[PDB]
Amino acid sequence: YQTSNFRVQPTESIVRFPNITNLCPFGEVFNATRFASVYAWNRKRISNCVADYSVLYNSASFSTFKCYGVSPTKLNDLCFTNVYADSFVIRGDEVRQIAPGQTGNIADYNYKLPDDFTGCVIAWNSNNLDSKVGGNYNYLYRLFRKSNLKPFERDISTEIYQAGSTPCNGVKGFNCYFPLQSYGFQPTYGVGYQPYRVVVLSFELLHAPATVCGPKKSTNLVKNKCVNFNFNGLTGTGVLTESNKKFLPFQQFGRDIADTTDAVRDPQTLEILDITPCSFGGVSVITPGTNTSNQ
Amino acid sequence: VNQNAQALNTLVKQLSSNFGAISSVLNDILSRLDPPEAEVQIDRLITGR
Amino acid sequence: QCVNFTTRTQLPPAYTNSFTRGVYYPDKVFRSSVLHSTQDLFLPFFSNVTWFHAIHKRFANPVLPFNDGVYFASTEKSNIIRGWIFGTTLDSKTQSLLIVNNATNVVIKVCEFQFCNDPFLGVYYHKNNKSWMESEFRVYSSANNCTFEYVSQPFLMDLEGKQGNFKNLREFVFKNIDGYFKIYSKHTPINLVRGLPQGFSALEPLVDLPIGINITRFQTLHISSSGWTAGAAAYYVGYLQPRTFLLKYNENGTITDAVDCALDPLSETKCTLKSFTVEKGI
Repeated sequence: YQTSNFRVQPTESIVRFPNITNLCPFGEVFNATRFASVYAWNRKRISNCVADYSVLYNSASFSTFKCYGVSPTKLNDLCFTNVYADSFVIRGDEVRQIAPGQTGNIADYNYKLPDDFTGCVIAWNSNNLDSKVGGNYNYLYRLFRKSNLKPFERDISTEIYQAGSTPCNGVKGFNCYFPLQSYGFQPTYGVGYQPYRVVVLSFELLHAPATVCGPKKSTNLVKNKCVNFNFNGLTGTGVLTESNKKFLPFQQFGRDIADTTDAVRDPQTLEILDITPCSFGGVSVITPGTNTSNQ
Repeated sequence: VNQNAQALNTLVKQLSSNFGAISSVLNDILSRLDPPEAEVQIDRLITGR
Repeated sequence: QCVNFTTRTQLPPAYTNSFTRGVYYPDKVFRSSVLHSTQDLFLPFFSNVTWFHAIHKRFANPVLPFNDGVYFASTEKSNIIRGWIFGTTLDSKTQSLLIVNNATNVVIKVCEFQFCNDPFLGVYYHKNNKSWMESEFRVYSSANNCTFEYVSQPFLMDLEGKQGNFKNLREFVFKNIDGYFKIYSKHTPINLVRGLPQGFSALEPLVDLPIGINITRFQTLHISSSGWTAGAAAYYVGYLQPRTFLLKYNENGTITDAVDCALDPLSETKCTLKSFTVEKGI
């Protein structure tokens, strides 16, 4: 009689992904010397790249960061179609004005987040760089505007705002003020007026494939044992053994006559291993009658 | 021997059929959809196999 | 620049025959000593493809759809053709694609291109230290709004003059699957006086490009107005169709034979019995 089935359980799990080498300089806007104005904000186009968010978050080398809709540790296994980086310089009291669905001085009239925005906000203290003796008037901001800007809209144009109705042309009259003003940055002021560099990460998801994602962690390789293996294309369980099979340079894995995968090539290094599923079978019980003996 | 070969071969080839699901491999299905939305497609695949 | 060539005459799309052309590796899966049948966009065997050439008063560059997929075949000694023009509107209105070989590597750019009425290339002031390197790029004047960029693997080209029979065959298959642009390439030496040689070869994948832009037409770069003549070159243009081949894998994984299923009534039985040898019977 067959009373059960036995199977060898895997000892551990092995996950190996191809090399992330030849990374793109995604930290250029993070290490940049000088940004543009809050209305002049530049959008960095990142395509066909891999960005490492572990040194950007887990290292805790920056002042603060805030996430929306997704945890910072979930960004390694998740990603969308496109990723953008918006670099601009603001004040301390204007940091809270950057958030989805919130209104403010720079929120409506300069840079606005959509309600469905899934990205993150990154900030750090720039007072040791962006501040200088006598004040830095290079950066400007739009205080007044007649309407509200659409989300992710850039308007660098200059004009003269009119509060009331007056024929102000090239002069400052009654109810006519300059929409653009300069920051009052000085190193002697407290943390509220200290300049902070806020670079918001904008994520875009479309029908196009995702060419920009997080880092890929890999593990050590173990041979001649039953393990759970995932190399970049598939999941499976078996015993890994080096064999004499020869793969063409573009071939990742391979299958047998049953259309089941019998071999896979390491996406990281170059090695060819056959895939043999772990041993199993039925449990057969050899026993005499109950009235004979218990053996 | 050929009819038995065709029967064993058929039984292995049915694992590759999609059976109306997203994919015939269950790990990408469990790793993407939430469990309540996921259970309808896994029940369609178990019943098909 | 504005005016066209005095010898320009659009030729009609004449046909010729191909034998084993259009067989390629559908996926990266390695199978050995088996017969596998797959369904994808294919080039039918014993079909009719366009027969085109250009010399120093025969000039042919028609416009053809890339819709169902297009096959490229180029037989040249020095590998004159650097690349092709790809795009929907073929100008800066929408995104266009250019695969260009600079004689060092393969260059890929997707931008918005301002189209010039008479593109061309050439080398100037080679009197000292020739090297046959590309000097000026006169094909496209400006490029802007680039959404994608890529540089491929390094390849070898020697433009030194040679004698004898044609030493090279370039067989390319370009296709669009769910936005992936799949570049297939095969290079083998042959001995060919004219026409096509008798033999079987499989086309190997180069790169899989995840761009995902729509391309409804394609063109060939003009590389070498009455005193400016075209060089000696020939090319073939096929059309891919959702056909079915029965592939024969050897011990090394290379395809040694292919059977187009719906081509012949014997071949529907070859694909039905899943064998390259049909036993006697009904």
